Amino acid sequence: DGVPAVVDCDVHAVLPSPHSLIPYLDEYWADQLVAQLAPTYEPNYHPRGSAIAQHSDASVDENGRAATTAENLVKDVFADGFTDFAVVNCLYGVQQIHQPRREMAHARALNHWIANEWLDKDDRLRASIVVPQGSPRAAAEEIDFWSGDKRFVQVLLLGQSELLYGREINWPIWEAAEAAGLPVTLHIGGVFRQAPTSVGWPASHLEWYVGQQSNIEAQLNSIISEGILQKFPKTKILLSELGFNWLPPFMWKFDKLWKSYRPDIPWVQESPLELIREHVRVTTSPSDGAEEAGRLDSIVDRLGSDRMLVYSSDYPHKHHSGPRDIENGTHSPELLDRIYRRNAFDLYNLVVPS
Amino acid sequence: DGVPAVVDCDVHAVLPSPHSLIPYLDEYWADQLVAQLAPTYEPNYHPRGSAIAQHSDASVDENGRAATTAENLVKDVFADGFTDFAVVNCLYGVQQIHQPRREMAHARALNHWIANEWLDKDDRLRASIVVPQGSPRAAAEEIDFWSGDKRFVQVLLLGQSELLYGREINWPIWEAAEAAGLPVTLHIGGVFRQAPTSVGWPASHLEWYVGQQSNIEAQLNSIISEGILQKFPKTKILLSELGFNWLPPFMWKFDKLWKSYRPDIPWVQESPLELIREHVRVTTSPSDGAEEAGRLDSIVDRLGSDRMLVYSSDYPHKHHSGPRDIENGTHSPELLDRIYRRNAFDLYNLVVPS
Amino acid sequence: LGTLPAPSVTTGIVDADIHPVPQDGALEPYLDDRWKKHIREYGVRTTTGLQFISEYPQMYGGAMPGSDRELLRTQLLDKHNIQLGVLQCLAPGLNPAGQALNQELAAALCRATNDWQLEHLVYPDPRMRAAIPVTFETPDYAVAEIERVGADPGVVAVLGTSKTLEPLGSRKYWPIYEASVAQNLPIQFHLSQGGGHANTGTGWTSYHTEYHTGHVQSFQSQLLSLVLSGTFDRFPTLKVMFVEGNVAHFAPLIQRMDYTWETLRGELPDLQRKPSEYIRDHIWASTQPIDEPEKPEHLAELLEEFCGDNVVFATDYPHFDFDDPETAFPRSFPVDLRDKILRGNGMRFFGVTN
Amino acid sequence: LGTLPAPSVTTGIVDADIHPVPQDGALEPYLDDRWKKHIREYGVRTTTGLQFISEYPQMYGGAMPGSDRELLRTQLLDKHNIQLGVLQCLAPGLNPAGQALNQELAAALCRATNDWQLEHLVYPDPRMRAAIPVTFETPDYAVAEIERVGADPGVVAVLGTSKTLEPLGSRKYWPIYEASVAQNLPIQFHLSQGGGHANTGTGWTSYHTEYHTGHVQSFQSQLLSLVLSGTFDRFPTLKVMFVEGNVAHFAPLIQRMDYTWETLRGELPDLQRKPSEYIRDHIWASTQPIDEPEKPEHLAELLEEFCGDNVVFATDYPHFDFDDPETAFPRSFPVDLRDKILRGNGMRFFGVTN
Ligand SMILES: [Fe+3]
Ligand SMILES: [Fe+3]
Ligand SMILES: [Fe+3]
Ligand SMILES: [Fe+3]
Ligand SMILES: [Zn+2]
Ligand SMILES: [Zn+2]
Repeated sequence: DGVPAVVDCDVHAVLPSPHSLIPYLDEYWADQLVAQLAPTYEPNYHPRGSAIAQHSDASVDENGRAATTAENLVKDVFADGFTDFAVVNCLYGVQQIHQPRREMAHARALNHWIANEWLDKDDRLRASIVVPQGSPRAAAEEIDFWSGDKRFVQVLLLGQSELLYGREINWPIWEAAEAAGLPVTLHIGGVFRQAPTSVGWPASHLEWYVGQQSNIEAQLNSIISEGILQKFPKTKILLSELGFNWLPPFMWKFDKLWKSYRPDIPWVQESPLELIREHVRVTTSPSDGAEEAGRLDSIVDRLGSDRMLVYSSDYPHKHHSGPRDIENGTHSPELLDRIYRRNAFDLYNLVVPS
Repeated sequence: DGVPAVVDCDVHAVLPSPHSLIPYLDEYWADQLVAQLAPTYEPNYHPRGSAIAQHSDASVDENGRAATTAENLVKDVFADGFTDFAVVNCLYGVQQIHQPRREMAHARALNHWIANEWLDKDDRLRASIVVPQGSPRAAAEEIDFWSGDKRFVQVLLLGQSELLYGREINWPIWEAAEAAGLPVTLHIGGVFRQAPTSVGWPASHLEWYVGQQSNIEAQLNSIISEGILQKFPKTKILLSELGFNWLPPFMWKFDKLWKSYRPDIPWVQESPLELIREHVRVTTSPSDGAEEAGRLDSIVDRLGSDRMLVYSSDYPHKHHSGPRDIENGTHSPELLDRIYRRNAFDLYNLVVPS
Repeated sequence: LGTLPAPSVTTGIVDADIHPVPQDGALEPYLDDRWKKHIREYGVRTTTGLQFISEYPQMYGGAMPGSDRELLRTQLLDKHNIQLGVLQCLAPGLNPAGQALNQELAAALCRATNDWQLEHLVYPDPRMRAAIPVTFETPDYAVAEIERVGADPGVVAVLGTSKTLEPLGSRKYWPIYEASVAQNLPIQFHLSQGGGHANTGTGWTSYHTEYHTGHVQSFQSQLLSLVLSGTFDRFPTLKVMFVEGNVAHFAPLIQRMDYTWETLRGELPDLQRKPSEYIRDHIWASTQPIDEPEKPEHLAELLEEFCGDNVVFATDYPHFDFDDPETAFPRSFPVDLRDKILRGNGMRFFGVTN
Repeated sequence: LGTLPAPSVTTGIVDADIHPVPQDGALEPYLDDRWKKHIREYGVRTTTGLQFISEYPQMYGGAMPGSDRELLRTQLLDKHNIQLGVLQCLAPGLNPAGQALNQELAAALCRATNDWQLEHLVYPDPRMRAAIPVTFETPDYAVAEIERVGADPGVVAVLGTSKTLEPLGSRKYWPIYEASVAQNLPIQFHLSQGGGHANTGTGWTSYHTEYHTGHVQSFQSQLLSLVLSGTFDRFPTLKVMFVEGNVAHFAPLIQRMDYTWETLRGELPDLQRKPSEYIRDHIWASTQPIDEPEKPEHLAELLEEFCGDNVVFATDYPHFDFDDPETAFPRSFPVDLRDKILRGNGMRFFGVTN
């Protein structure tokens, strides 16, 4: 046995430039990239100049950018000794490469950059597997490929996809994640192949960012209704940097409609209430107001489970509230112990090393 | 050997009502259907009251509708003895059922209705396999299922799909069609899961109908660029009720850009000009002005091949020009013989029976 | 029409959402013959490829002075002491009038419906008032219709749909708000389909659980747009109500909005207030279908967290999930909150003087 | 700015599409500091999830008085006797200004660009004139900009994009046409990306062959909309030109349009003329990139079949596929047709008096 470790469930590596992938590319794709004038798929999920991009306190490189080297990231994340492990997510936008073979090749190169330049440099680091979402069978092969490296602990998907993740064409990812024993995470961000809302394009980064919780409701309904949890019963889902306070009203409605419609999804024999409580976890940064007095206790209460929330700092993003400010929203030391240690143990099985 | 038969490459069976599928459904789906108040997926591709819906001369049933029984269809199509075989396409909108398992079940029921109520009633009839486009692996299983019945001669797809048919998730259909030895046809109509144009929703049926040629350019580019013809070298494609006069300017541009971009699709070593000429066929109704003096000779000339056009009447739709009016646009008996007999032989291998 | 008094609510209740059971030729005396012939030939083309139904049918929808009035009077109005029953006719007869791709047809159908509900339901029993359907996607026609009948005392609101081509805060719709504010009319947005995009921001839903739960998402996006565009800075008297898009979810959504705004407000410097501060004077919501938490005390908690003054009762009669003003609330529900949901909150929204 | 004469074309040629090689801080003296700070923090958010690039990069794009004028003068204007060179600046610096999701920013960037090309290129060398970019998706701002600078003689046209949220015949854009016709200005729509939907009507393209060939499709849909909505009945003096969307394909597209209209005209009874009859007075097209048939005589055939008077020369300097007025036509090309493509056809479109 052993004590489950304090795992920071969501931190970010920022790719300095598309040039950084050249060492990991075949000569074919390296030539394409050099010939293409090296276009960068830096996303707009956290605009580099916006207030959310990085903390004022953060260690920067010669261009003022945070989190482009493991050295800068480790120096900040672990400085106070509270965290034992950090799960690294690189959100460089390979999922937005429309050419399917180029998306495959840059995704594998990104994972190679993570292994050699981040995971190799510090054993307190873990990462998710970036996958070529545009070709699920190729994404399954990208998962198989890294399944042998236990430093890769989850499968990364964006909150917005081309088709909902419950659709059968997406099952190869769920199957491969399950065979690799890896949770699948959904992180805010999208492929942007339809308008990010059912009513069109949001006009500001702020509006887009708040509203992405809506796509996560659609993904959880797709995943459960289509049978992913019956088909792949050991699936674990983590929602990363997507809030959590929207979950209870969504869960209540879904359960109400499941009862009114049970014959339409007969494979779903447990209540979605229970399935979500048992299979979905959620990082705590941002906290979206749960950090205020009593609000953490209230949300757990409304959620109906103290096993869902897992700790994260979202380094290096700036939020209105800090990684450990959630303590001001609960009076229960037992709950804080589940958020820091016990809930993440369900995802990664990380015990405190020595 | 033998003489290739005159094959009418596109005629339609109109499903009288969703009730007509009840005999072919499992008790689960039959109950769903009866409980659902039997909602009809009659498409709007040919609005039942519009001028294109049916000829004034057509045989009708007790509700005034043409082509809802083999008896009415055979009575009109074959009346003058010119046609030896008709390929039946039922465009009932099962591809627009969003529930994926219900789409599977109604597609199989539709094929059962075609076999027993149309193919069984007259041996001059053939049909395409309606497939559940929303789940390509299930569409491949629907193709395998009917591959043993040689009366089913092609695989039916709509001109507008959810993802372009060259995308890898759609390869199970191409593979299954190739293993069954069946051409794949694209018929005008869509799943309507994005706006039917890259610039939004057309405001009238007329505007939608003319413009669907644009989606077919996108499908042919997707299919060729992604490698379908190298991966499945015996693939044959028929464009059904989609015009043909737009082909040459599309083929010239595609060839120009293929030369400027050959390293991006290295599997494409033949010219798209040649691939399209060798692998794509096109029905002749509507003729879209090719029936005017010299215009058939001109279009074949611009196409660069006399092997592409195959005869069709599009029964029972009304077009500005009739099934055999194309003769007024050519002066070459040899060309007319290829359109009536020889080109379709590449698709179906139908010789004149006795 | 004779003349009517302004609505009066003393000891009865407000019912925000009632769907008048219409009749077949009812609209024909208000349609010109141009559109009669046009509808006879083409139906009402919309955002589908379907001739009669919408992209998501109901799966069991159907049951059961003069026309339909006596049943409404005795089953609903008399039975529940309804002093203000707001009629919301979205189907001629089930797709919204305003959503017809032929917008001139759509305005003719909107016109025909407004003249019909006024003469046939409101004036014979002015306990009912009309929320008039308009063509939100063609502001010119919608302005013309708001001016044609909006000043009639039989009219208490302008009727729109939750799904739109652009988010409702977009300037495209500001002329409609300007006309509404000029007629002293509030606006009700009813749950709908269509609109021009998929029913979520990340793909089309599969099973009925995703479809019907997913309806709240469109509302989440319309609230963000309407608030963060500054629409309520431009129209400080505008009141809008979200109808049949449940209530509780708006509270954590608004909570997240403020939280994110604390960091990213710099992106929207013209926005005059903190985002949640616009709720009180501009955003109402109806109750049906009531949120059903596992612990029923969470219902009153969340309704107050949204805004206790802006929640309004509705039956949604005669739909299957219709709510009863007695049964709908749990028995610990605070009596003062329930009373103003039944009377005062709707009174303020619709402008009926205490 | 001093004063300018109207453009003059005698023995030189018209060049409809020239992309001024801009400079970095060039726009900063015309942007207020609000938008300077805003751009420094957020970039120019568009229809992507990408911080810097567009959804389809170029795969090799880049090469190489004062700023950039001398190179334009000597490499292009002097070299080819260009008496009317129409500047089309879509990138500040490569996504269109008007397509910025923050439309107020987009109008500020449109404003800054118009003041910059006028002062920096047109007035110093009035062989160049500007087609002024406006925000087609916010007609109010676009009207304001057409009124601010449209009457300046340095301005010869209004500049839009091929991809839009609604088809260009939609009433949403009629205020822009009304303003254009008031300023005696024609409108040019340049090939673009974005617009809010996928780059085809049936999904996103994969490889560069589909992407660049696919650009003609958006134009096919915009022609159908603009004609069949009756936009040219409402604005009988409106001239529009499709730019860099090749030419030849319009001829069979229009041919199909009339053919279908012969049957389905009843759907659009207010349409005053036969659809192809609007081409002569309202629809022009530029030549680059020239269509390259296998048999070069087909080029003149199809250009005449579109309309021989409405085809206008363009270089697209300095793009890689730029056309040379000498080399671009085949040597059998009819001399009279070529001469009016170089001079008269553009002269009529832009209103330069013979
Ligand atoms: Fe309702
Ligand atoms: Fe309802
Ligand atoms: Fe250009
Ligand atoms: Fe260009
Ligand atoms: Zn994060
Ligand atoms: Zn057909």
